[PDB]
Amino acid sequence: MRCLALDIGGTKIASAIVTDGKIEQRQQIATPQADAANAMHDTLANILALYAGQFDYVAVASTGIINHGVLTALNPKNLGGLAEFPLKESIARHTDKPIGLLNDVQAAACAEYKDEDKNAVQNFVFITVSTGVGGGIILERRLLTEPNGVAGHIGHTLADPNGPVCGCGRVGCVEAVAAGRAIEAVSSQWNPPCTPKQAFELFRKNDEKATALIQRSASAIANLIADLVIGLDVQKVVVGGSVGLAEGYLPLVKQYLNTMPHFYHCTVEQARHGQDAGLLGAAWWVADCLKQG
Amino acid sequence: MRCLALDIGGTKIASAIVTDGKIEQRQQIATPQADAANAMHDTLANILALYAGQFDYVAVASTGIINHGVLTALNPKNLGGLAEFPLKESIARHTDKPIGLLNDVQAAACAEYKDEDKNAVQNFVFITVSTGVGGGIILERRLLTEPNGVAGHIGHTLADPNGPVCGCGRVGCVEAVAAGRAIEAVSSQWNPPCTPKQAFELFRKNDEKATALIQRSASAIANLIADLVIGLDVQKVVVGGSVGLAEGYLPLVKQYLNTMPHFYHCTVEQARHGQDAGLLGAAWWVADCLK
Ligand SMILES: [Zn+2]
Ligand SMILES: [Zn+2]
Repeated sequence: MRCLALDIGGTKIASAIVTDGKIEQRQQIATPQADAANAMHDTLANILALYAGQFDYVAVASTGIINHGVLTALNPKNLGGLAEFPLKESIARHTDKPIGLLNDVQAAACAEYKDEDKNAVQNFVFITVSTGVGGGIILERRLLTEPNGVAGHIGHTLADPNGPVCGCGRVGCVEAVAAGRAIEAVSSQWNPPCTPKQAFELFRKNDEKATALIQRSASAIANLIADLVIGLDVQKVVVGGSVGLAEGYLPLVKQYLNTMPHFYHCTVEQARHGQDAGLLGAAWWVADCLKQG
Repeated sequence: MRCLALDIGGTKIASAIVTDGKIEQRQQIATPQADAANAMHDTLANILALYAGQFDYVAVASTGIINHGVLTALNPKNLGGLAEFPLKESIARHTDKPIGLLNDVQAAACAEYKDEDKNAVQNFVFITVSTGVGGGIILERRLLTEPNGVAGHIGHTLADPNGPVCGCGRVGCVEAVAAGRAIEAVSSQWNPPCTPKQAFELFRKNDEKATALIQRSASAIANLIADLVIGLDVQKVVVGGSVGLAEGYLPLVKQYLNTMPHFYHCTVEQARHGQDAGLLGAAWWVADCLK
């Protein structure tokens, strides 16, 4: 089975043929910015032409939210000229093979899940802690995507009803307490200012103020994990992203989780897939859909 | 098909034959307390005899948690002598038919979902706000139960990291700020003491202190609903229970929810099934599983 996988990001569009989880014929180009909507139709025409006859199906990971084949977002302006872009329709102009679309965190979730023992692990959550907090949720071995592609936006679940206002407008989201943006909102105000990277370095040197800031983030992620375990019977959580993978961070998350009653505990491990997670995860998911009907 | 439906509670065991969603031969007995574990094997044998040959399958709703046919709980001591009771095995002694088990809030969820237009509503949550807070979660038209029957315990998701300690041991659960037990933990300390029922009465008379207490509960339920909408793409939430159905409560929940950004919104409405929700929901779910 030959998959044309596309990974459409904020800056780069990666494309490849994926066969048996193996990547070939890589290309990377800039995500259209000038006349973005018009330009994207051209780009997609170009990509599908370049790979003509090379694929049995198309799988597309994209930042934002996929709502019935259309690119959208909680705040649509974060996508600029691609807000409400008719992604599946534009690709279908150029091929009659099946086309599956998911968002980039859902694709990364699938990349990490494909290597699991599916008999042992059927309820699985990927959390990325980066500039923001994103998630992808797999229950009974199947990714949650219906009906409108929003499932997995667990960065926007409540962390503290007295916490800061989130970028989305809700008071106290996980993302407003735990994300890199949230760490930098505090560390940038220090005298002198520090980046999140510098805050982590001080944390590893036992600076008490920097430690408090990292603990604020890690404890919020621990409480999200506990919610997922008790609300959904999640069995395993994998954590990635620049903050999620920072040295010392996941051990702190797991320390907070383990202080809670035993029925909130689950397997928590670091993400193992890198740049190609979107291509591989999207390819795995669409094939899974097709195999299942 | 003909369903023998059992609803096993902390005080009463109800049984009945359910066919085409209609109940026949409703019977109700006391939940065993003396020598409870031994006694329950007898009770179940008695019930299976009374309805012998009248059912194609058995469906059992129970308080607590169903883990691979065993009756359990987050704190199994809350079940007394029925902790870790081998429920499915005990019933299977007396019949060869299929047996499905789910917990009582999950069954209530299915009772409310059964009447929905399932083309339009596939992601559905039932929340009961009573002495505690419980839930049942349906996604893509199917109830969540795997692997260990815990899914839906959303009363133990976080409401406030600086809130009270929950009965389960976690700090700040929805249940520890929103449930009737949490309302009473505050109203019982008033001078003079008040019950939640009296707190609600004062709330409806614009007593500011009682209003703050009821608002604390409703706001926590609203934030739970928002978490489910944004985390799971839930389309409808139905709220029941003595607190949930109290006059003026759900309007207050919907008022807090509607003040959040619109992408947290969904349909929120009162529970419409009563005492038979466990029997009817369990019968519907097991039939749905049988397909
Ligand atoms: Zn938010
Ligand atoms: Zn709790």
